[PDB]
Amino acid sequence: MEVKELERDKNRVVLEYVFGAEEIAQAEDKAVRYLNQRVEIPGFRKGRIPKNVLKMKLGEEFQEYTLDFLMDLIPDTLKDRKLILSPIVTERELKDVTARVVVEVHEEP
Repeated sequence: MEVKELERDKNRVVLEYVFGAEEIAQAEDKAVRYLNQRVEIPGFRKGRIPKNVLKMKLGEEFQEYTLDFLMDLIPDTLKDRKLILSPIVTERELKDVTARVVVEVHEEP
């Protein structure tokens, strides 16, 4: 986990938390755990839906749950600071793994 201070404006501080691959996987696992306590779908025993199935059914909504659990890492990083309020979330973002290759081809004239 890497936190960067974006700005300080008096006692108002903006912090950007960037989460690593391990934390993301841990958060995805909490999301599976959370969902399996609360939803039952045809074809799977109560509490036994595989992670892959949840990601497929839920699609882009699965990320929202993943981000919810990532958010839960934050308070502990601030327990050494004296703050009036709980942190206010002003932005969230998750980008799945991605890959790109650029090639050049020469068509027969």
